[PDB]
Amino acid sequence: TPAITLENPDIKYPLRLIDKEVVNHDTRRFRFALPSPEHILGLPVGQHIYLSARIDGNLVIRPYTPVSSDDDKGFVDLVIKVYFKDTHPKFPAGGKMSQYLESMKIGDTIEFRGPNGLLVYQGKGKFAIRPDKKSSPVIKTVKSVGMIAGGTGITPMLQVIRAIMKDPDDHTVCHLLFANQTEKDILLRPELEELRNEHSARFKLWYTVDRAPEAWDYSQGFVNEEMIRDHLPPPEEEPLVLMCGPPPMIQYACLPNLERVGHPKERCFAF
Ligand SMILES: Cc1cc2nc3c(=O)[nH]c(=O)nc-3n(C[C@H](O)[C@H](O)[C@H](O)COP(=O)(O)OP(=O)(O)OC[C@H]3O[C@@H](n4cnc5c(N)ncnc54)[C@H](O)[C@@H]3O)c2cc1C
Ligand SMILES: NC(=O)c1ccc[n+]([C@@H]2O[C@H](COP(=O)([O-])OP(=O)(O)OC[C@H]3O[C@@H](n4cnc5c(N)ncnc54)[C@H](O)[C@@H]3O)[C@@H](O)[C@H]2O)c1
Repeated sequence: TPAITLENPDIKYPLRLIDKEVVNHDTRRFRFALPSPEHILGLPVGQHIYLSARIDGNLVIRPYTPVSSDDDKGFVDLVIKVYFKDTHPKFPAGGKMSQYLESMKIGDTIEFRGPNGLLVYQGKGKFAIRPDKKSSPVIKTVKSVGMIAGGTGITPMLQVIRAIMKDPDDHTVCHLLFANQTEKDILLRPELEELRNEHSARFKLWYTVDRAPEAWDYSQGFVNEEMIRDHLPPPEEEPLVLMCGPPPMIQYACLPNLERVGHPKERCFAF
């Protein structure tokens, strides 16, 4: 068995940045080396890590959700949106940690800790979900999972999707509804469409964008009732519905429409 990196969630492990790849205009994949090429991160599927640093004199701690897995020896991949300064009128300073990360050079290090999170995917449709941080996991096994992601909210979904597709005996069907501001904002589109091409029986894919291009074959606007009805499994099939995105997407676009369609709160989970 491979050596684990994250052995205690309170210990800080400095990892070195070894690669960075542009995902799109504001998003990148950051690859960090584990302590040896034979190490694994130690990451139950669905959990996240925290990065921390002193930035401009203040402690800054932020969670990020690896898109890699414990099958990936020697590295961890994060997919992170950079919030640039002098860009958005409401946030002229931009984002602290994301800009710090964008400024890192290959070879620089930052401290990781984890893993954390209330959901663990245990394979073959089986989810272990704690009601909160002080309770025991409730083990819920389903035949299908609805996934509603907005922007970088794609990251926990991709962890779960990849874990499922890797196991040919995992027959769980994932239905992803992925919302972004524009077509160019769709993160990891090639990766997602390769998954669709290779696993269409287990992976259903739909997009919505705030603003649609001329020739568009998907949906437009915030997540609405029609998209949930048409692009997630019906409530009669008792799927789990996983959500991840901006808090108002969850509060105003997801929850009320899940209610309208008939997905009970018990079947729903927000990362
Ligand atoms: C459990 C969990 C897991 C997460 N995993 C991921 C992940 O895998 N990948 C990821 O990218 N994020 C993830 N996030 C978000 C992440 O933790 C940070 O909140 C994010 O990176 C911003 O932090 P910051 O320090 O750069 O910005 P902050 O300084 O804390 O805040 C800036 C905020 O103002 C807004 N803002 C600032 N500048 C702009 C701009 N130019 N345009 C638009 N809005 C702007 C944004 O809302 C931004 O969050 C996750 C959040 C949670 C709770
Ligand atoms: N809790 C987690 O595990 C986790 C993991 C990754 C990301 N996230 C969160 O996901 C968000 C990603 O932000 P982003 O900058 O990439 O998103 P974004 O601003 O680019 O918005 C993406 C989509 O979210 C929806 N949305 C945004 N504002 C909305 C509103 N007021 N009402 C209804 N829908 C709205 C839209 O469909 C939009 O296209 C962040 O808030 C981040 O913290 C959470």
